[PDB]
Amino acid sequence: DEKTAITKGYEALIKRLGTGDNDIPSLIAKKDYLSLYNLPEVKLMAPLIRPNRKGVYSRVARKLVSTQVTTGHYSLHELIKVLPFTYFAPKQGMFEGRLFFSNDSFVEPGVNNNVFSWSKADSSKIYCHGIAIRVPLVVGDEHMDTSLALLEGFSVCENDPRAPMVTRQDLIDVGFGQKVRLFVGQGSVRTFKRT
Amino acid sequence: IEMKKGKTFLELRDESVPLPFQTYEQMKDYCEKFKGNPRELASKVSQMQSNIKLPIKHYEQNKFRQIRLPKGPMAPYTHKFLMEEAWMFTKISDPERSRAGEILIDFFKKGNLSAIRPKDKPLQGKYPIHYKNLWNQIKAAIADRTMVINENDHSEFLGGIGRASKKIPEISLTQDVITTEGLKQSENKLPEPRSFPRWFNAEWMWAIKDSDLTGWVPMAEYPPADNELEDYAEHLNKTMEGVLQGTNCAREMGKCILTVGALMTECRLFPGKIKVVPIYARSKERKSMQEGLPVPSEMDCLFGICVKSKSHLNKDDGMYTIITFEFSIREPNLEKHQKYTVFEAGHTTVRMKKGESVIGREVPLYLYCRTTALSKIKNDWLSKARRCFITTMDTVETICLRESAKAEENLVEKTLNEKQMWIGKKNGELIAQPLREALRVQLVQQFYFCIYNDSQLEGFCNEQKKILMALEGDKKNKSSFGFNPEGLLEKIEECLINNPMCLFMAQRLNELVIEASKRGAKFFK
Amino acid sequence: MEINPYLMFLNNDVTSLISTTYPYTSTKYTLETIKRTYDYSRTSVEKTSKVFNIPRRKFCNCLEDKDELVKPTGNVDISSLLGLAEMMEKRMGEGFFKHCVMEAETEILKMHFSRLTEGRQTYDWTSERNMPAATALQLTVDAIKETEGPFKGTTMLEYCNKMIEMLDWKEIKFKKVIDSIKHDEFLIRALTINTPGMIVRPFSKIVETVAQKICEKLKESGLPVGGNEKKAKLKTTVTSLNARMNSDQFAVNITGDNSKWNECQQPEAYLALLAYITKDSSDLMKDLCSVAPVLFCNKFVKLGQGIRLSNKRKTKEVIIKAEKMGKYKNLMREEYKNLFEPLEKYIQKDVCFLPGGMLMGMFNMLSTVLGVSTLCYMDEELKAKGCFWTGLQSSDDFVLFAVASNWSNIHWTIRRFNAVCKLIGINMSLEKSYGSLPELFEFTSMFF
Repeated sequence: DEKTAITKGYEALIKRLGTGDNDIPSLIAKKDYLSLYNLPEVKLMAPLIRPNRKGVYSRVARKLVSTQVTTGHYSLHELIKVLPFTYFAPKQGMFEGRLFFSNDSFVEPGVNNNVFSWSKADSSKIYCHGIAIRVPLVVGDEHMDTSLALLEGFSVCENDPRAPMVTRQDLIDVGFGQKVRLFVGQGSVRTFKRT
Repeated sequence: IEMKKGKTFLELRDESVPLPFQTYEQMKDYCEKFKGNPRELASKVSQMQSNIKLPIKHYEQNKFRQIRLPKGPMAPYTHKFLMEEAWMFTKISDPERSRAGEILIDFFKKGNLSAIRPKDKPLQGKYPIHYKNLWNQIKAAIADRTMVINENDHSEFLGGIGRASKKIPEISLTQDVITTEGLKQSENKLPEPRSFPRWFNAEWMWAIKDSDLTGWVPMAEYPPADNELEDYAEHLNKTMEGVLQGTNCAREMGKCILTVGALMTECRLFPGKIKVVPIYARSKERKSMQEGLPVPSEMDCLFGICVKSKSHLNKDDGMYTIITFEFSIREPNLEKHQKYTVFEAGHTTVRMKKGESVIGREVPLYLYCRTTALSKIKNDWLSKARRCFITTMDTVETICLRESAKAEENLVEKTLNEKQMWIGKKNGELIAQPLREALRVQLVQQFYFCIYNDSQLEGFCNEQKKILMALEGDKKNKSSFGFNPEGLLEKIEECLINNPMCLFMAQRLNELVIEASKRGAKFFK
Repeated sequence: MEINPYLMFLNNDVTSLISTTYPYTSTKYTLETIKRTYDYSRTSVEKTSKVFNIPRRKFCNCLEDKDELVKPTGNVDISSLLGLAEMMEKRMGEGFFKHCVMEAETEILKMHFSRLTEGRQTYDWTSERNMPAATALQLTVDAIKETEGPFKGTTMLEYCNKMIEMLDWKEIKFKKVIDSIKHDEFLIRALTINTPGMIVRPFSKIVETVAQKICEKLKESGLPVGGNEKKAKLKTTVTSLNARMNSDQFAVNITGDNSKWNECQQPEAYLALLAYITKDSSDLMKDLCSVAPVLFCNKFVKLGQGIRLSNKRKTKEVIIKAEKMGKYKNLMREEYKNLFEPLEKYIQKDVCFLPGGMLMGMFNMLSTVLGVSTLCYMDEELKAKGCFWTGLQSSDDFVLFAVASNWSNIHWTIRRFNAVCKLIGINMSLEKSYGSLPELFEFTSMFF
């Protein structure tokens, strides 16, 4: 089934870690993200990506992974979540915070979901379709920094109600050094600062 | 021990008795010793049977007839709001400002509503000046950051046209006073009968459409589960909710819930004060422009402004008045919009897809004023329209419980995706759609039932059951037999007055029994 | 596309989709109701009331104006009533009514008067308004305290005897902003009704308890409970029928709905019935059960808010009460006039002395007992023809099952049943009662 295919793809992505060289943590410490966009598992999962929005989802995922890796601040969960899409040519378009799969399902970055859920204090337990998966490694801080896995060119900051609410479309115009509150989920509002 | 007796009680007991007996003792002796004489009783019942002429028809030699609807002008719009004919501004929601006053102030700040300036000449209206002056008053009050209105001249008028006058004490009354004023009993007026609504069909079809935005109605959460039954129930409920929330009817349901909640709260808090309320709603999602798949976006839809005149829970069982200023982008019809006064408030702008980008195109905008009355019971009744969903759910359960038992296996998805149901007549040809699309008609039937609930509709709904049961019996070749059907048709014709829903439903009943005559033998042509 | 949401009834049974058709769970009206109560009795006998010198239209054991008998005719007959009661007793058993009345009595004995606080609503006889039962009861007890000391009985029987004593008290006091009243006025208020009080409440409750204890042993009594038990009763009835008749006989069903079930039931027949029942029992219950009936034989009905006047332009509008409408009758319209003069006799100050009828939703258990008695009828004229009936009856809705061996004798049986029903005031509707083969019928919205 399409779900089972996605599950096995994610299991392969998880095992690839392997606590060794030529694996996710070594390339991370090396800050060579381009190679991540060419692994075999992403190539196997690519057909499961909706064709019409394949270019835009590749663009967004590529940007997110690049931005996170550049700073050294990252979170394995959101990374693995968005990795499958970065195996194509990025094409300009309109993104609406939902990387639809070929099966009509969805994975939205930075929100837990049945298909892929990550709970704080349960980094080892990666819940995929309500099935716990142990990670082959251990982490206590490599994941705690998710400030860059939500949006593309922004970073979380301290909460501020004065800032006005905005939507995905207007984000392009926000001036430099200007806080912008906006929903990060259902009734979850989070400020952001361009960077 | 004994119930000590009085006198007046015993006197009454000895007084109120049958004719031949004049004392409790005679009647008591006759009762305690009554014996059975079935022969005299048989003769008496036979005499009664002879002096009675009880007719019994069988609906086959003497069938029913089509109903004769009233004649005259069409039934005009009635509901407080404007279904389908509404233009809604929109602004992104805030959890720190999720209130009527805050929302209205925020919408005003961007200057859109302030720009609105209604023109003097009305397209079709009776009292333009008061409505336009009240509109300016609303703008000036909102500018002051207070929803209050100090001056009470226009609202008072528009609320008092129905009834307002002095009162003379009976003690100050004479015969000369009467002869001078010519006092005469207050003639009771009756509602004028109306004709078949020709626009109910369009409204219904629009209600069957799926709107761009979804999640207007709120719902509770789902508790845990401990076995398969609750799991299946939760799955079915989630499916139905996800299918229904996207409908245009749910938009009106949410608008009523929030607007009436605001009105009720303002009446309770600020009685005897003119206030201002927004006709708003709170969305949750929206179908993406690139593809129809839902993508979250919490928004706030403003369809109008509703004043609330003096409400004091005293006159007419706490009946109070309101006044509505709604938006629209659709020129009016004189026949349908008979209660609304309409203006031309400049221009607005629609926004649509254009490939990768959303563009806007200007259009003219119109302003639907209207004065109406509400009450506490109607508020309590309309504020809970979600009871229709559950009612519709019951229908689903029937189909999902009967079949599941006939074959003894889960057939829910199978029936939902295959079971065909006739919906109407297209080009003289019965249309059929799966149950997935039938649910919309059933749900809009329950909604429209609630919106128009009144005496006429209750009577007609009660009395149609007999026709439908008799016809069902006809289907299965059963000799249905009435007593006086002509009287029942007269009764249902009596119940049809000035309520679009009943006139429409009856016309459909007539066209359902015409179509069924091709397979039934209990109806005329 | 013209949407027609009745087309789903073709390829699908009505019973499943019938629910979709149904939503989810003034002086003039009262005047018309009382006028119909008087007109239905179909008599002309008037006897003056000694206590207040008020004409009383007795309507019992005097049939008249037989023509147009189809219309509702309340006037009762005692002979047939007691005969059917004896038939039912013989059927169930001899010591049946005795056992039931004994059970109800003993149950009442250990009852505390405080139970009267459990009621939908009542009508205060001091403020002359409507309130819950507890409020008006507290008012009455504190008035008794203020006038002639407290009531320390703490039991239903002592409360009833206190009410009796109050029936003979000449002056009665009560708080107000304090005031008192006389004997006639206190009686009037006590037997007043608004569109009941507390004086008659316990006796009505006792009668309802007795009728309920009776309906329990009755197979054809779906009032005390509904649902699972109701379906069980249905299926038991159907199987007993199928096992009773023969291969040559064919049955039929009827969904009936008695019309004017409240404006044709008279408490005098109820009194005669209770007398025949308790005939062999403690005189205590004999006298007790005879209270609420007579209390209902004399029932003042409070006319609603009075009419109003107005000039042509409606610039002036007067408000007057009902008691003074007899002072301005020359002004009211005809339809309102012809509806008021014939009743002026029965008016006293502002209310109407209705000597009968039954408007409250009370004694429903008793009405069901009467219906079951109606259904337990059987004679030899039917047996000879090979026909009979049976069924079930709610308060004002019932289901009949007739049996015969011909498509014509059934009509004769139906007419016989209609006659036997009309003999005792129980009438029947024609535009709301239908019938068909046994498979299909209806009862309390449960479409079988």
